[PDB]
Amino acid sequence: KQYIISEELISEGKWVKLEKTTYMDPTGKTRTWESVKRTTRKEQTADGVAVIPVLQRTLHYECIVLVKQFRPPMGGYCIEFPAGLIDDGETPEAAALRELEEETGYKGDIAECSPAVCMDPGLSNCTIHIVTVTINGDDAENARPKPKPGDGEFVEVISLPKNDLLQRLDALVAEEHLTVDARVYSYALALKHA
Amino acid sequence: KQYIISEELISEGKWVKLEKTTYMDPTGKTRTWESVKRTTRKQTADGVAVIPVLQRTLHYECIVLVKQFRPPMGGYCIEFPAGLIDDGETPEAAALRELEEETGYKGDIAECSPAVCMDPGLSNCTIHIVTVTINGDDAENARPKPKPGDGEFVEVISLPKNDLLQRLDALVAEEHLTVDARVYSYALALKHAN
Ligand SMILES: CCNC(=O)N1CCN(C(C)=O)CC1
Ligand SMILES: CCNC(=O)N1CCN(C(C)=O)CC1
Ligand SMILES: [Cl-]
Ligand SMILES: [Mg+2]
Ligand SMILES: [Mg+2]
Ligand SMILES: [Mg+2]
Ligand SMILES: [Mg+2]
Repeated sequence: KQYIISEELISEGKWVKLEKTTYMDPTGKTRTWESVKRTTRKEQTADGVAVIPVLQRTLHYECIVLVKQFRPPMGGYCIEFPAGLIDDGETPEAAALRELEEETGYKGDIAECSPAVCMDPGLSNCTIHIVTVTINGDDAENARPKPKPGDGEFVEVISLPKNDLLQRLDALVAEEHLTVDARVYSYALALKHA
Repeated sequence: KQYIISEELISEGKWVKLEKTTYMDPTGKTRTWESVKRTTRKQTADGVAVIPVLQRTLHYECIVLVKQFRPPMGGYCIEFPAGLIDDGETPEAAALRELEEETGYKGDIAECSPAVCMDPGLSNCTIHIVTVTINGDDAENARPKPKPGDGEFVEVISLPKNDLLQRLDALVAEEHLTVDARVYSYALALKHAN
């Protein structure tokens, strides 16, 4: 029933733009919406990837590998899945494994790859693939993992046991001002609810 | 180590603005970041998203989702019920209210997250994730009455919790739809648990 009629540029930065979207509502009436888009999406199936990295080690409980970084939009530190935009020509899988190694030092193995999923669909068209990766933490490659941050990236790695993830996130939030990401919280909630 | 120095308004709509954020990198180098904010926040967070667990005896437990045309996405999305928190509304009350408006179900609060970030590389947007159970055998939830506000148009899709990820994949394959990343993350962790 509903569809886009037009998209008028309001303001375009280097990285993000704002658009006035005109669409057809299901009663047959024309309405508008203010929409955010990135300027960086070419032929990628999504803007970015986020990596669910499952660290597996003999005689250890499985951990979820997370990263903490300062996020200027939020004006503070956030705890997130490792993530980055997909480079032109790059596969989501390749991007996931590259970002995971850049941000954490770990060399993972692909487990699964989601379809393109929407970040905040009332606000923006931004999409990611959520890529599940296992890390063989008994491999010597993953013994002394050193992040390779790119220019203007400072990332801290936080590995938390899967079997206690939500409580461990709560204890981090109780101890300093930081924000957990909604996807991480959602995943930690489901682990509890299961 | 890192912090905001200044914020420069680039463009302000009715519902969203774009800013250029100046911040101090941890080396002591000054850097810029294009950021989106909502103009509507006054609140613990911008919004709530509700995880609605529909419990009916002798049936599988379901998670109740909503499908809506999302103009920034140009298409239909499958999401947790959700909306912005009204000025002077608590997240809990926002959750029950949005759930009722979007689904017609009347639910009970189970737990409530802290404010969690939606896309912290892009925006300052935050929600509370609110877990709500729905007693689907109570008379008030027998024939659930959805109350769409002006120009909301919401389809309710209930999916079994114990097969959620495969059911969502199925919808994406048959119906050219975009699943929400928080939905998808929850579904993944239901599979990944234990
Ligand atoms: C017809 C439904 N109306 C809404 O819920 N709003 C949401 C805010 N929005 C934006 C971002 O431009 C305009 C309309
Ligand atoms: C060199 C470290 N900084 C970055 O990676 N960014 C992110 C993209 N961007 C935005 C949204 O404004 C500015 C540069
Ligand atoms: Cl529950
Ligand atoms: Mg990143
Ligand atoms: Mg990176
Ligand atoms: Mg809504
Ligand atoms: Mg509503």
